[PDB]
Amino acid sequence: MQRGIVWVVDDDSSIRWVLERALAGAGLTCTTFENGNEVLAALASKTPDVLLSDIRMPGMDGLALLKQIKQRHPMLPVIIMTAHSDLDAAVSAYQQGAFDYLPKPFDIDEAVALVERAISHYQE
Repeated sequence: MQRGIVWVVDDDSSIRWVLERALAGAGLTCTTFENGNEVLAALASKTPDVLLSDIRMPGMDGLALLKQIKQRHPMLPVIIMTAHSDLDAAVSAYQQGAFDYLPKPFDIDEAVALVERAISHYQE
């Protein structure tokens, strides 16, 4: 079947576009929102393939809506970039989680695709 649906969360408008642009050549459904909140506001029902989150943001902090993302849709495969101040929202990974840390560098399809397989790999 191939194809996938990655709903990642960036920081502000014009950021979700940039990605989806490099994600168009691949031909995937890389939906990106501005805030981790609004993100689960659209997935309120349940993520499609895998959720993701960057480590950038305005000022200090680093997306405090991470623990939110999970609280909504089940713990389906996800992926949070490295980050320097996210370690807090990440700590909730080893504790019954389904996503590790993504370091650099990584291509757009290299990332998206990679997940596409995970999502349908360990289902035992």
